[PDB]
Amino acid sequence: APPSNLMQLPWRQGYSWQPNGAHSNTGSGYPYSSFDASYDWPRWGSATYSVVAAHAGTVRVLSRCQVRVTHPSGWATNYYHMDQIQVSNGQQVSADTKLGVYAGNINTALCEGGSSTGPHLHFSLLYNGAFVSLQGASFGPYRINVGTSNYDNDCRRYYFYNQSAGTTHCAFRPLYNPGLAL
Ligand SMILES: [Zn+2]
Repeated sequence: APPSNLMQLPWRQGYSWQPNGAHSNTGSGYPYSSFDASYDWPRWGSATYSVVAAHAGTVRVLSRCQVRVTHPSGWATNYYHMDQIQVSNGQQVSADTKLGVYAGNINTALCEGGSSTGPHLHFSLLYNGAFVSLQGASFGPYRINVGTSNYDNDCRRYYFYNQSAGTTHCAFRPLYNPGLAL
């Protein structure tokens, strides 16, 4: 369970994207390590927006469309469906360092295989190199509760709970990113 002050949401501070339900990296199995996010969830060929590091750590550019940020704690975040990568192998970064954009074309979006409904960021939580459950993890003030099936987005089961305001935040609503929590 990552320190509640370690991570922010993987887009620019002061801006709001729409997340979808928690799922496994593959979208099928267990654990529910990932969630997707897109400003507007549009068609291909649409405008796309900036993905930033959720935390401090080391960059690995695995391919033109995939990036990992690895903290000395072991805690790590994965970023897939990337494009226009503007960081390098071995580059140390902080939360809110622009890594690039999410892809606006399916070709780049799936450089390492898979499927996709349209432009979005697939964003995963790791520890010591393995995917781990998003259950109870904090991203800024938000604590995430994981739903009952892959991509479950029922706001009763899947939600971002703001621990500073007492507010519950649903899938497919704008989620404001205030930055790292204290
Ligand atoms: Zn995904």
